[PDB]
This record gives sequence, C-alpha cells and structure tokens, in this order.
Amino acid sequence: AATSRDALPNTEASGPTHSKEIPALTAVETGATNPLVPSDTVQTRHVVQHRSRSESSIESFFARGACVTIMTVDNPASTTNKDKLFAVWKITYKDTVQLRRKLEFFTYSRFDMELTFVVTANFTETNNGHALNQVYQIMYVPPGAPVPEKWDDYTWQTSSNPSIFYTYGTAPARISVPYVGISNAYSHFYDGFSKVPLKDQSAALGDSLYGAASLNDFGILAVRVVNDHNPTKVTSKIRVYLKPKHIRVWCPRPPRAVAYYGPGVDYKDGTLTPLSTKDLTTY
Amino acid sequence: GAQVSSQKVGAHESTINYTTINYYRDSASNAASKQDFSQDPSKFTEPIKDVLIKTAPMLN
Amino acid sequence: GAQVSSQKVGAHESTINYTTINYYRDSASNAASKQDFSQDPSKFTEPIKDVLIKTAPMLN
Amino acid sequence: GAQVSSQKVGAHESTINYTTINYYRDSASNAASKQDFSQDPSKFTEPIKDVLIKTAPMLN
Amino acid sequence: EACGYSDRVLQLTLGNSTITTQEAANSVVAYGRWPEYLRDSEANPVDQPTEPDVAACRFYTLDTVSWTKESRGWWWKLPDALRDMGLFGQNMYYHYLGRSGYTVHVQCNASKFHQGALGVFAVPEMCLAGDSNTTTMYTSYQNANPGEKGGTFTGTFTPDNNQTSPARRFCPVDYLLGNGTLLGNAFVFPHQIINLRTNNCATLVLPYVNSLSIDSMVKHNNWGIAILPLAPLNFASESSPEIPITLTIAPMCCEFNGLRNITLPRLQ
Amino acid sequence: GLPVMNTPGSNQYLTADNFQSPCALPEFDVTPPIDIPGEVKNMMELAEIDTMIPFDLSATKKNTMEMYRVRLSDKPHTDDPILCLSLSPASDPRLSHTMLGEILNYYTHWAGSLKFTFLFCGSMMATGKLLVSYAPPGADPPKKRKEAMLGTHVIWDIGLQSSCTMVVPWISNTTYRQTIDDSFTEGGYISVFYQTRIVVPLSTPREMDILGFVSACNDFSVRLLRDTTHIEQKA
Amino acid sequence: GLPVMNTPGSNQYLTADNFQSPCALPEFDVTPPIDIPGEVKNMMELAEIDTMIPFDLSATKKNTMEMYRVRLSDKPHTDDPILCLSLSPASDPRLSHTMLGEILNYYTHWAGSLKFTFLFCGSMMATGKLLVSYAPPGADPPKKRKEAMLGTHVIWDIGLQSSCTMVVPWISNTTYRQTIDDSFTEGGYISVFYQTRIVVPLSTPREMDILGFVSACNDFSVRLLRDTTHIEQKA
Amino acid sequence: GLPVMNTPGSNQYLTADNFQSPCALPEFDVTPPIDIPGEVKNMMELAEIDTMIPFDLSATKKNTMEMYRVRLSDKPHTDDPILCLSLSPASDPRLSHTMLGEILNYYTHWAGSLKFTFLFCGSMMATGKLLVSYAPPGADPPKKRKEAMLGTHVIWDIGLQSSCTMVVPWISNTTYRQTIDDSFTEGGYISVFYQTRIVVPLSTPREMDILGFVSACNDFSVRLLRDTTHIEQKA
Amino acid sequence: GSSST
Amino acid sequence: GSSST
Amino acid sequence: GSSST
Ligand SMILES: CCCCCCCCCCCCC/C=C\[C@H](O)[C@H](N)CO
Ligand SMILES: *C(=O)CCCCCCCCCCCCC
Ligand SMILES: *C(=O)CCCCCCCCCCCCC
Ligand SMILES: *C(=O)CCCCCCCCCCCCC
Repeated sequence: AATSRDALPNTEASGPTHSKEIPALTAVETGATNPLVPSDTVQTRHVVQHRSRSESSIESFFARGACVTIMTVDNPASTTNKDKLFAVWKITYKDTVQLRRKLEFFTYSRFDMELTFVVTANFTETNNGHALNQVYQIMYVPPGAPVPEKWDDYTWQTSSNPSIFYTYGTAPARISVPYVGISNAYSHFYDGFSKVPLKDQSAALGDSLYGAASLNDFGILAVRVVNDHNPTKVTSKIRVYLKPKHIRVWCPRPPRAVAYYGPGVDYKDGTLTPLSTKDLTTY
Repeated sequence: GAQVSSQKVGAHESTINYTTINYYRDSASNAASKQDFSQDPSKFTEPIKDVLIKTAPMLN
Repeated sequence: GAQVSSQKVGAHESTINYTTINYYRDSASNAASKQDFSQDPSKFTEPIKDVLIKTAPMLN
Repeated sequence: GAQVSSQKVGAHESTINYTTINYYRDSASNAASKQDFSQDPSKFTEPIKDVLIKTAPMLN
Repeated sequence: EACGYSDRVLQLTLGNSTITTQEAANSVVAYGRWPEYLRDSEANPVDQPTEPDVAACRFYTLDTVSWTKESRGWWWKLPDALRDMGLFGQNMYYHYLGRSGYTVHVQCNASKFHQGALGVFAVPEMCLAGDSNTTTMYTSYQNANPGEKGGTFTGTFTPDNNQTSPARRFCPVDYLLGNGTLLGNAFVFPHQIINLRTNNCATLVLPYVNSLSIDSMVKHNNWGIAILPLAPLNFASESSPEIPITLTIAPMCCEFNGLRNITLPRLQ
Repeated sequence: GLPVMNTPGSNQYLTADNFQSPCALPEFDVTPPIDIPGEVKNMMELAEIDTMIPFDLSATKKNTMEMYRVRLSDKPHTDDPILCLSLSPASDPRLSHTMLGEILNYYTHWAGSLKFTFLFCGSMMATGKLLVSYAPPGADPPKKRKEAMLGTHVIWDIGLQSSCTMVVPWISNTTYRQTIDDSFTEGGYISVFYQTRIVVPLSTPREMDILGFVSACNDFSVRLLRDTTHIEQKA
Repeated sequence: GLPVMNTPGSNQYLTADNFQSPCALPEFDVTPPIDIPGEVKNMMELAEIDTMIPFDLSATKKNTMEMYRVRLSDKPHTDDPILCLSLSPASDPRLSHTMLGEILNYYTHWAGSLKFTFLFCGSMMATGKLLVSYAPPGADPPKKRKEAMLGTHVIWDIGLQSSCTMVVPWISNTTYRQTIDDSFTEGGYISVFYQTRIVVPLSTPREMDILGFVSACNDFSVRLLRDTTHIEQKA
Repeated sequence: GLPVMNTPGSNQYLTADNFQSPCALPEFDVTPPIDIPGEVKNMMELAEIDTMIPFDLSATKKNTMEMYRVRLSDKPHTDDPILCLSLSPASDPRLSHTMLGEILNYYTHWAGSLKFTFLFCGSMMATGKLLVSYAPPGADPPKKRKEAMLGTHVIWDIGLQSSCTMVVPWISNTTYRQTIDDSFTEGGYISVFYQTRIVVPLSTPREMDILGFVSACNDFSVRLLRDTTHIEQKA
Repeated sequence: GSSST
Repeated sequence: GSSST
Repeated sequence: GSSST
C-alpha cells in the first residue's frame, strides 16, 4: 500500500546518547548495508518530510520515448540505374546507446512497447523539380514472414503482417505492442548459447554466438515510399522512438561504464579508462 | 466506464481529480497510470539469513 | 448507450475496462468486438456415427 | 469527474454554467480555474503594531 | 543466544554432507528468495519431472585454487562448474531441461597476522567480455564453459591478434567486472566479503533465477560466481604469501524435464 | 467547438486497427444466415484434425503420391531408422505443408502438445512390432534404437487396431517456440524403428506401406499473426 | 460531426507524453509473468545499496583495482588527512560513478541524507582509532583534524565489528541540490583522519587498506529526469 | 472514429487562451510552499498603498529627489495655487509613475475613489492652514482659491497630526474612465492653496516642504489588461 | 445508459 | 461523477 | 459507470 508518490519518513527529533547500542559499528562482510538514518549518529530535530520518490519509480524512470534507429528510404527518377531504396531494420534497442544503458540497469524486464515514428524528407539534386506529398508504408515482418526484396514486390500486400501507412507532414505515427516475448520476461543478458556443440558433430556444426538466443529475436521493420518514381529524387528518414510502458524489472546491475562495442558486453581496446585523475586528499 | 483519480497538486492557484476512459480492447494500448507502488529495499540491502538489528553488533 | 467491457490484461504496471459507443445506425459500421466463442472440434475430428471412447478399441 | 461551475454572466441575450474535465494526471497540465480569492490590504496598508481607528488621532 | 549460539558459527547439512564453520559473517539468501521447486501455476514442460533430491542436492567440492599477491580474481558459472559432479551432472546431461538453486560456500582461512579481502559475488546472467576486437560475441562454448576449474580475471585487456586461428576466449578485466561495468558497483549483486581479520568463509544461498521457469542447463548458465581480491593478500613481511581458496557448492531443489539419451558435449 | 488536441498516431492507417467507419449502403436489406454445416470458430480446430505427412521427400518421390508412403519390409531385424524427422512443425519440409504446418505458417509462435498416428497398410496376415520415438532436443539425434528407446516412446504392436498414436508432449524451455528453424527453440527428434521385424506367411507381400498423420492436442495454441511464405505473387 | 476546435499542442510529439494508441497485434496471447526474484520497484532502492568508492584516482591508480584501496600505515600520529572528498555525489569524480552517483546522473536534483561506511582490511592484530568527518559548506575545507573535529563526525574504534558508518545528514539551504558542481548548492566536505594511530605487534604488516562505501538513507530522493553524460555514441 | 467537425478558431494560438496541455515533466516531485510573508492576491491591494507624488517636475527638479518636494514659505497670504494637477491618474506625468499610476498603465479602464494625503515637513514651531481641492471637470480649472473653494475640499489645519487626507470621490459620467488623456473621460482638477499662511516664530526656518501621497480607496477597480508604455526594448 | 460485459 | 461550484 | 481512485 505504500505508493511511489507518498512522502518519505519524517525525521524524528533525537537527543544525546551514552549506551551499549552501537548503530555506527557494523560489518559489511555479511553482505548487508547498515540501515542508518541521521538520528542514529547525530542529534536531530523533528522534520515533517514532504519529499517523495514519485519520479524515480521504474515506470517514471522509463516514461520517455528514446530514439532506437534511423531508417533511410528514397524515391528516385524511373530512369536511374540504382534501385529505389527501401529500408529493412532488425528490431532492437541496441543500435543506439541511451535507452540500452537505462534498460541494462536490470537483468530482465516486462513491458508493453509504444513505437512512435518521426518522418522527414528532403531534396538531393540541385534541381528545381517538385515532388507531391509522400505516403510511407512501415510493415512489420515477424520472423518467418517473407522479407521484401523490392520496393514494390508482393509482400507489401500485408494480408497478415501489421502495416502503417503514414502520410507526410501529418502527426508522427504511433502504435502499441503487448509484451511479446517467448519467455516470461525479456532477457537483457543471456549467459549462454543457442546450440550445444556435440562431440560426434563437427565444430562448425555445433557452433553459435556467445550470448545470442533466437537469431531473429523480433523480426524486422520494412519501410518504403509508396509513391511511384518521380523525376526529382527525394530522400527520407524515419526515426523510430521506443517507450516501455507498463514496465516491470528484475535483478539490478551496475550500469555500463565503458563504451558499448557490439550487441554483447564486449569492450574495445583504448576505451577502458572512464575515470579521471583526482588526488586522494584533494577536495 | 470512466475512471476518476486524484492529482497530487503541487503549485496551487478540495481534491482535484482527472478522468480517464480506455478506448481500446487491448491493455497494451492503454496509457500508463503512474499509480505505482513502492517496496522496501531489504532484498538488496539486507539479504542476510538472520534479521539485522541495527543497534546490536552485526557480528555476535 | 455506452458498452463497458473488460480487457484481458497481459503485462501489468482490479479489472481494467474499456468503453465503446456505436456512432452509426448500421451494424456494418461497427468495429469488431473480438468477444468471440470457441467450439469443440468434433464435427471435424470425430464425425463418426457411434461416439468414440478413447480408452476402448476404435474397432469392436 | 466533471466539474460544473457558474459563469458570472455580463451581457444577457437562471444560472449559466460551464463544464470542466481534467484530462491529465499532472495538475500542472490543468487550465487556470480563475476562481480566485481576495484579501484585505492591511499587511501593506496598515502594518502597524497598534490597530488603527480612522476616526481617532493616528498619534495619541 | 545465552546457550552460546552465534552468527559466526554455523552448520549446513544437505544430503550426506555437512559443512561446519566457526568464523562466518552470517549468510546471504539472494534477493531474499530461498530455492524452491517449480510450482504448477508456473510450470511449462508437461512430462513428469525427475527430482533427484539427496542424490544431487549435496555439497560438491571443486578443485582448490591459490591466492597470492599477484592474483587478479577467479570466476565460475553455474550449472557449468558442477557438470561433472556425481549424479547432479548425470541428471543434467540426460535431460533437455533442468532448473536448480544452490548453496555456495567459499572457504579461505589464514591467521590473525594475515590480511586481505575477497569480494564474493553471485551474478545472475554473468555475461563476460571476449578477447576480440575483430569479432564480437565470439567466445567459443568450450572457452565459455571451463567446468570446475573456472577461469580468471585479468588486470589488462589484451586483444587477440591472431586472425587466422583466434583464441576465442574471454578477456575479463577485473575493475570492469569482466563485463564493462565498474567493480565497485558489483555489491548490488548478492554478495559477501571474506575479510581475513573477520571471517574465513562466504555463504550464498541462490534461488533459481531466469526469464523462464526451466531451461537448457547445457546451453545456458544461470548464475556466475566471481571472486575478486578487494584488498590484496598480505602476511607478516613475506613477499610471496599464499593461502588456498576452496569452493564447495550444493544444488538445491533441482528438477529436470525432457529425458532422452545422454548429451555428449564438445568440451575441448 | 469542443477544445481538442490532436495526438500522435493521428491520420495514420494501421492495417490492424479496429475502428468504426460510415456505411456506404445504409438501410440495406441483409440476407439472413442459414444453418450451413461445418462452421469453424477457431483455426486451431483445423490443426486438431489429422492430416497425412509427406515423409519421403526424395528427389524422385517428392511432389508425387509416393511421398506419403513409408515403405517397410519383412527383412531381418535392424536397429536402424525407418524414418527421422525434426520437431519443427512449421519449418521441417515434411511437416510444414500438413494442415497443422500450414496454419502455423500464418503465425510466429506455437506451443502445446502434438500427436503422430501411424497407419499400417500391409495385409491382415502381416504382423510386426515397431518403436515410435520422440527425443527432446540437446543430445545426439537418435540414429539407433538404443538411443531412441531412452526418450519418449510407444512400442506399437500391429493387429486389428490398425493404427497407433504417439503423443509428443509439450516439453520446451520457452513458453512458445518460433515457427521457423531456430536452435534456441528447437523441438527435438521424431523417429521410427523396427522393434522386432515385419513377419509374413507365404503367398503374402513382403513389403508394405505405413502412412503417418499429425495433429494438435487440445492444449495447443499459436500467436503473432504473420504472412506466410507458402504463397507468392511474383509480378 | 461534433463541433470541435483544435487547440495549441495539436499534432506535436512530446516524448514525455502519456497517451493511448492502437495495438498493432490485437488479441495477442501474452505469456504470463512468473515470480522472478529480485524485482525492483523504484530506482532509489538501488541507491540505498552500499557500493564501493574509487577514492584514489591518482594517475597511476585510476582505472585499476588500486583506486578502491585507501592505504593506511602504523606511522606516528599526524593531524593530516587520510583522504578528502567533496559532497557532490553526482559530480565529484570519486562519487559520480558509484551506483548512487550513476542514478543521480539521470536526474537534475537530489535531496536527503547519505552514509559512508568504512571497512578495515588490515590483520586482526592491527588496532587503531580514526576520525571520519563531515563539514557542511561555507568555511575553509578541513585540512587538519582540529577543523574536522568541529563538524559532524564519528570516532571509529577498530575491532571485531570490522566496519563503521558516518551518516551525512541532509543539511542544505535549498530543498534540492543540483547533480552538477554548483557553489550555490554545494554540499560540504568529507574527510578522514588518524585519531590515535594504527598500531601493530611484530610479525605483522605495517600497512593496510581500508575500503569505503556510500549509500542513500530512506529519506533520500531525486527528481527532474535527464540524460547522463556517463555514456555516449560519437558517430 | 467519433464523427467530428472542425470549427473556426481551430489551430489558432490566442495568447489569452486557457487550455490544458501535456506535462513535459510527469511525476515530478514539486517542492511544497512555505508561508512566506507578504503574499499579494490582487494588484489593487498595491494600488491602495500610499506612494509619494513627484509634484515638481520642473526642468531642473525632475528626475532628482527634489521633484517630490513641494516648497512652502511663510509669505503673506495669497489666493494663488501652491500646486495644480489633473485627475488623470495613469497619464498626468505627476501621477502616472506612482505605484497606482504604474498599475493603471497595465489596464485600459479605471474607476473608483482616490485619496491624496499631504505630510507637513516643517518644524513643530511652524503653523498654518491650507486648502486642498478637487474640482470635477467641465468648468475653468481653478487658479484662485475663490474657485477651488466651490468644489470638493478639505481645509487642513497643521498641528500634531502631521498629515491630512482629501478623498477624491468617484464622480464621473462614464462607468469607467480611460487610462490615457481623454476629454470625454476627464477627471477634473486637484489643487492646493494657502487658507491663512504659514507662520513661524523667530529662529525658525521660513521655508519648508510638504510631501504628497496618492492611493486608491476600497471601491477602486481596473479592467481590460494591456501593455504599458512605461518600459520598452528598442533593439 | 451503460451495458457491462 | 460531477462536482458543482 | 465510474470508478474512483
Ligand atoms: C507496424 C509496426 C509494428 C512493430 C511491432 C514490433 C514488435 C516486436 C517487439 C520487439 C520487442 C523488443 C524488446 C527488446 C529486446 C529484448 O528485450 C532483449 N533483446 C531480450 O529478449
Ligand atoms: C463508462 O465509460 C460509461 C461512461 C461513458 C462516458 C462517455 C464516453 C466518451 C466517449 C468514449 C467513446 C468510446 C471509445 C471507443
Ligand atoms: C448511451 O450512449 C448514453 C451515454 C451517452 C454518452 C456520451 C455520448 C458521446 C458522444 C456520442 C455522440 C453520438 C454519436 C453519433
Ligand atoms: C467524470 O469525469 C465522470 C464523467 C465522465 C464524462 C465523460 C468524459 C469525457 C471524455 C474524457 C476522456 C478522458 C480524458 C483523458
């Protein structure tokens, strides 16, 4: 029944002491932190405490959309030698660093995911031609479904995959997704392999990457400009923002202290010295 | 189906309330209530088998 | 004329509900409720005239 | 959760009212009610220790 | 207690095995959760589980290591460290799935004239960093799983420059807890410290922790045990002191599902 | 007007949305339903029906009637497999096109128990005992009866009850498996062996076929709807 | 249609907003939670756990295991500091990377009491009395025991209870302090001194380490969420 | 979706609007108020406080301390004005910068009664009777006591009660006056005269100052908020 | 008014 | 429900 | 109808 927005405990007034009670003396070997409050070691006055921990609840700490990727697409002249660019992104929070570091204060999590899409476009050639307003198709292709090979092939029909048709210059697109994990929680860390190497089998055959579970964990987003080719080329970018709503987290971890280096916990040589010089007896 | 909750009013100009109606069948579509609970840190700060009494010796 | 139904809540942060009002005269204009029923597969899995008892011989 | 208050009606064409529903959890998001109080100017106009009687000499 | 009972003096008995200690610093139960069998409401594989009880939930002692002034630290993974331990290991390799909790008892005595302090940490999902800056997530199964011998920490990151035949092993740097986070924060994981003037052992009772009720013990380690010298070994005025460190670990409430023929892993 | 504030998602078209919209044919006289036989309420009903497995997809037998026939013979007892199959119901080529496999290819995730039923199509005079096996994943896939025996199995005695069923119980680490080949969510091994041998009298065919069927149990479910790879429209 | 009037803020995307939006996967079968150990409900729970301080960030000791070790010795009594530290829990380089410091760097403001616990890691035969001090800001930072004595302090007697705690009580002009170096919201001075001296018998190490830990008290809170400077992604 | 129809005013930003909007810092821990002395609830409270009038804005006295001093002397009785002032509280240069005048310059309209209080700052030995006058508008502005006498007035006898107040009662055709110079909403004439003369004994200063103050009565109000001309920002 | 399911 | 001022 | 927290 204690809520996140409740005021923290009052300071109770306390006077001088001379006894066998020894709050200040402890033994951290036990693995415990000494639960002291100021009245345990100094004289205190009575204070009616009004402050609360409302903004540091797990929900409030994560209640922000973070950019997780930028997808590039275009729509060129029909006459181009290069193919019309459509984008394919493997869904993840590990291509950027800020949300990743926040989630990684914990080992496991459960949440509903809100994705918001910001879309911007521009001209590229020092032309004077125009382009009519673009519609974008953001298709979710879950593991197993046919990934698009061409901006206009049959997969963009989406009979079963969810798609967003976004109109340029309108409010940024937004959808929600439930907790979709195949485990009871999302694992931010998996100390294991997806394959057991057997003796009776070749090493190549039993091999797999360290810390990787399902190769295609969550599938991909495939994005295209739905408009046909235009004489003047336009390039667009789709920025994806992820917000974990309705979140639960388990098993706290020390935060990432040296630069991320890949999707795993690996680090790069030359980045391992975060701390700066400061003298022991200098304030 | 309207839910009526109170705001914790910070700066002032009774209880001020606000209203919420869920528009969708899927709870995943709902906004966050922010009506959250707190817990005691003990599973991390005092994970010892024998209960700690802070005025007593931690080792006896 | 508001209809109030419950959500099956998957990830958690009582019963959470949501509200629905039909805006049109034609039922064809309505959204899908997704409040659907299940049935037993028997008309396809056991279409035999004599009831099957699985511990017994299927042929006697 | 609807709040119903009266308007002070200036030009006329009972009590005319208006309705207000707060849509957000944070009171900071609320509009201003303009339902404000007045006070007496005395802390600025008469800050003297001995109460002033205006028909009497201010100095006695 | 007035009848003599102490925080420092404990006896633990599991199966046909008993541990005694006279210099404990209480004992820890990780996240306040004692080990338990899988409940029906959380169950997932439907076949009757195997529950070996005393045959596997007993204390197994691993190979003793040695602490010296140049020691940077040691690590083990669970269940990996116990994969060859009596009927626990057999039960593990015969079944697709398995879950287990553990009592971990780290042993290290010295004398009133020695000093030093070992941080003993139990880390859920203790993913360690690899030796490569040419390929990430490349540590081989064989190198990730040392079995009972465990592995060690290093004070220095040194990238594997053999691109033709890569070492494919971890390079766990000690102040970065072998995983890119600062060691001074490892105390948020369930831990005890063996500070020689105070205690000669650490005891951690670990629940089964995972994002699943049960999983492949052969593919996945649930817990990592990391032991690092927070304060270096020292004695009298000897330049090269040594004291042993022994690990004894007991599986608790372990159950297995999906019985078939035995797994024969490629371990070298 | 009522003061309103447009939120993100405004004006988008999500193909999975569920909104009301105006009727283009107001007051239309709808034809009533009649009680047509065979109504289906859930796709998993179809997955619970036995459909036949194309076990033998050899270069010459695939895409012909022969692919459904597993040939047995009265040869001396061996401990070698009649057939070997991976429990990957949406992706193993022998299971992926069964009605179960087909429905699974419109979903990303599957869970639950399955069952394999074999039908002996030899003559009445033919006898035999076979061993049907399911090995959960993680060890060497069984290539000899000796290993297959150690896992989940049914020893089938051929006789008047023509058919036999082995249930593959839901045994998994994850709460749902993927509908593609994936090591982390691998299902293990299905295999069939001779327990004794097929024996026939004289004047009797010495070789015969068995047919196999797969269907879902009542605890079986799927989720995350998706497009299939089992149909396309190039151009 | 219902007469509506679009207000300012319409169609914007505020990343801190809290609105409903359509579900892209309707009727999805969510996997239930299980009771995983170690659930956290508030980031301040983590701040209440003791984590170890990198006190000695000298050029040769920083970014090595040595930075956590404060060296003491049995030398004759001095009134000179063992260590000096500013109470700037998010910005002083010795505190900013502790778990407390790290969480504080995701917030603009902090308030409440803190506590420092020191662990003596010498031999049992080693004895000593130390003085741990907190001087609230505004005077000359203590460089001699004589000044440090006048502020908040604990005289630590080394013995069987290995460790000792000094509580830094919330003493501030402002209701919240900034999580950066700021003179107006400065916190004051933490320091440690020899009260008597470390004494050892013969055959005993004459030098040893103490370790130090910081954690928040139950009256501690933070506010105004913000991005940290403790991680980046150049390119 | 609910059928809606966008009305005029849609998407505009009226700077005087009063709508809700999303909070950029959700669940922020607000610092509580404390009971600071001097809270104000309405700007007219400030207008009811006496502030001093810069009566003498001569070229040499304006923008100096001298502008607040009205010089009197013991000269023989005259019927000529000590001072003359227009009742244009927001626009007459002598009233427009008093606290009352300043608040009135943020509003278009004012109404209600006012009061002028004069303070005699001569020596105790100095005596005198003065006449303070208010002539409502519409006739020749009083330049002689004879005319000023005929309007609203107070004959002030100098003595122990150092000060004297004349109330300018709300006398207007319109229900509110404009806060600019406007003939239609003109307020009339304030003036001060010698009723007898200032008399002093020997050894006493023969000249002295009076100071004057203006404030609003409890029936005073303003309306139609507007920007002031009393501050600007060229470039 | 209101139905409830 | 409804407050009234 | 209306819930109230
Ligand atoms: C029309 C757009 C629909 C977009 C649908 C996205 C569905 C996929 C959800 C992905 C969930 C990602 C959660 C984050 C990562 C995992 O926590 C970790 N790698 C562990 O499992
Ligand atoms: C409970 O909700 C009964 C009260 C209904 C109040 C009016 C509802 C406002 C419009 C909701 C439309 C439905 C959203 C799909
Ligand atoms: C039953 O509907 C009675 C309650 C009405 C609640 C408010 C209705 C909200 C607006 C609906 C407008 C009509 C749609 C054509
Ligand atoms: C109290 O509010 C009960 C009456 C509800 C009246 C209808 C509410 C109109 C729509 C409010 C939607 C919620 C805003 C987030």
